[PDB]
Amino acid sequence: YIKDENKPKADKSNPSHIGAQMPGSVTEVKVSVGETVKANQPLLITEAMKMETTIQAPFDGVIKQVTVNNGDTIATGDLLIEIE
Amino acid sequence: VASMSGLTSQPSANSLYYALNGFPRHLRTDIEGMESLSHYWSTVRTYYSDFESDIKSPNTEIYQHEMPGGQYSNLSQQAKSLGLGERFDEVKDMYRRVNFLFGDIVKVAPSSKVVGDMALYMVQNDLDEQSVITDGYKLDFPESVVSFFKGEIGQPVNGFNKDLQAVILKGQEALTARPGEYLEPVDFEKVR
Ligand SMILES: *C(=O)CCCC[C@@H]1SC[C@@H]2NC(=O)N[C@@H]21
Repeated sequence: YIKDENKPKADKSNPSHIGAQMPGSVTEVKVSVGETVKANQPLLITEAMKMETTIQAPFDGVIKQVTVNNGDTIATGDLLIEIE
Repeated sequence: VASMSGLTSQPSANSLYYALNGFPRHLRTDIEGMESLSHYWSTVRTYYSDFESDIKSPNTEIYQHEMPGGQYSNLSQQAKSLGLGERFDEVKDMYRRVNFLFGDIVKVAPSSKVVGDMALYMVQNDLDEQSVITDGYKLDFPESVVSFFKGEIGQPVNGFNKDLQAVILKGQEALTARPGEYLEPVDFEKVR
């Protein structure tokens, strides 16, 4: 046997990450790198074909990172925001 | 017309015409003319093959999942786009479940599109009915499905379960009246 020489995931079990739930394109990013966020707060607007999931806030804290810019393509189970 | 009839569409006019031969009432139209149309649309349809649904046969299981015949090919393209081509039998199954989850509602546009979106979403994430019964999991539900529990599409006869609805919208909640009598008129002049 010889070898012929020719995007980050997320977690859906323990820690409070935000994984993509419908695969599509990112339309708007509202939350920056260092910014305070409260309950239910919209963070990320992503769009499919006839679908629109505006991502809310499950907890109440400070943003660690943003994993998508403007117009970036996402799959199901992809890291977007990680939160404590 | 014959070649644009059947399955998820409506009955053939050409077929119905002959079906009434002998019976008291006849169909008022042109036989030979519809035949002529059928042959034309038979060829024209050939242009649109890429959009043909995955039904080639009558399905009696539609009596189970009550999916609108207009939504069908539209929703197939939606599942195809969302990485759910091949997995469309499971989308039909969930559609049935999404209905009894909402207290047995009427499924047409856009209420069909809500069940339609709730079905596509829950399959995508391997969710089920008890995934939100004692759970009530925050999940980032699609536009249409939260919109429906706000009442943006009206009120269903049996309503929604008080506790069911709640955990789907925590925060700015439900509105009671027909949307029109608070939603203020659009200024068409500023649009011009
Ligand atoms: C995409 O822009 C075309 C519209 C596809 C949705 C249509 S609207 C009427 C049918 N009912 C439904 O739930 N979806 C179908």
